[PDB]
Amino acid sequence: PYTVVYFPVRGRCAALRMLLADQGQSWKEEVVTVETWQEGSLKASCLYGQLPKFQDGDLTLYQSNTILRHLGRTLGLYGKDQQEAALVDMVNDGVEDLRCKYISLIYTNYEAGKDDYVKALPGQLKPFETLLSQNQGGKTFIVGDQISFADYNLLDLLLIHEVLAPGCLDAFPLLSAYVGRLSARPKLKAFLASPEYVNLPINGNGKQ
Amino acid sequence: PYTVVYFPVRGRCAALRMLLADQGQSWKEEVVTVETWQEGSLKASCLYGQLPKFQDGDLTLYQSNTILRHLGRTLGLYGKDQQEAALVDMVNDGVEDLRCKYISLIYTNYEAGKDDYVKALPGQLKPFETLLSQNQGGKTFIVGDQISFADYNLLDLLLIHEVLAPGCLDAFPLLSAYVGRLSARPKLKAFLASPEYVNLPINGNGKQ
Ligand SMILES: N[C@@H](CCC(=O)N[C@@H](CS)C(=O)NCC(=O)O)C(=O)O
Ligand SMILES: N[C@@H](CCC(=O)N[C@@H](CS)C(=O)NCC(=O)O)C(=O)O
Repeated sequence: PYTVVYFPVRGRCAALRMLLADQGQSWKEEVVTVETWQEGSLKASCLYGQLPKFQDGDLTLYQSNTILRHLGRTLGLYGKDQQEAALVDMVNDGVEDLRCKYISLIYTNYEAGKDDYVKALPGQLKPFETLLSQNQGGKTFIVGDQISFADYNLLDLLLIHEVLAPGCLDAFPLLSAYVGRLSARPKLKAFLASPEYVNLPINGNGKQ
Repeated sequence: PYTVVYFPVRGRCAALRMLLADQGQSWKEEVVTVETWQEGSLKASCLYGQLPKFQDGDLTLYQSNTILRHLGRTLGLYGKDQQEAALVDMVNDGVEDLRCKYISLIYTNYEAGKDDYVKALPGQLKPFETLLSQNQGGKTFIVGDQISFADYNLLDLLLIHEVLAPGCLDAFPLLSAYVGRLSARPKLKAFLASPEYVNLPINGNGKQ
């Protein structure tokens, strides 16, 4: 089946977990403590010396976006055709870009850079609002009329930014509605309310 | 047909260009000067306010990796099956990770951070050598026995690092052979020797 090896944080596994849960998939969580990580052996065996590590049967994957694309490809959450698959990629790459900036802030200069980051946020979120406006008036998903792996990734990005900058989505009616809508999907809603998700910190350094 | 809108640099378009050329595809280059960029209108119309911008018929794409995956998907350079597609993704994500560090060095702190970056290089390259060692002894491609978009992306990464740190591939027989082998592919070889490629700077700030 599936197994996700990660530290006890939502971080880069939040989206793939939301995906798995919403899609009714079963998976095993192999929690890696800082102690175990610092020992060195596990890290050494990781392709790029990092987590998450994912296992689908005997297929071992690394890279959160690889895991997302894999599940998307195998679970049919990658568009209806090639054009949509490309658009799904375009959205995900955008999410990744902002996620990297977020991570940089959180771990590199939260205190000094938070204000600047927040002033810049609107411009970083606008693209997704625009994508939504061009897709059935933002009444469905980020791309096409079926959910994709990019949706879960974008939803997580939006959720964590809501924590970082409460109200940041107020200026974006489509994104706000979108978040409320996806969060309301039965299985996802249940997962987001579970201790499994709720009792895990967003990041590893206690900042958010 | 195809059209790539970018600044007159290899940068993030080098891999997709190598791909297009090696695959015998025809494409139009729409060069964007710093003057034109600074005007503001073009940037404003770009989804994430950045280039490259790519056009395939009336399909407009943004994000270099999206373009790479799109061409890979439509040109059959994305693995033979889902398992390979995932591995191809894992390689590309790794390449992207190192490319971001490279770009950060080049534009953020070349002078002060070059030495540290270079000492760290071996550890950053090892994963690709390992991937090669696990795939037909590195006699073929990065994943499987057919070329993928990740190959062009990895090749570019290796080529630019050779310029940054001459000899960095000496400790890696598989990567070295791999570079020599792919660079020898007829169409690619011709492209790499063309003014189109040769007379374009690797980066926009003149560093490399
Ligand atoms: N590009 C990778 C990044 C992975 C990453 O940054 N992993 C961090 C935690 S989220 C890690 O393993 N840190 C431990 C280390 O680098 O030693 C991905 O998307 O999975
Ligand atoms: N994640 C994007 C990054 C694009 C990017 O960084 N573009 C730069 C040049 S390589 C740019 O457009 N700079 C101009 C600007 O940001 O205003 C991609 O992979 O295409």
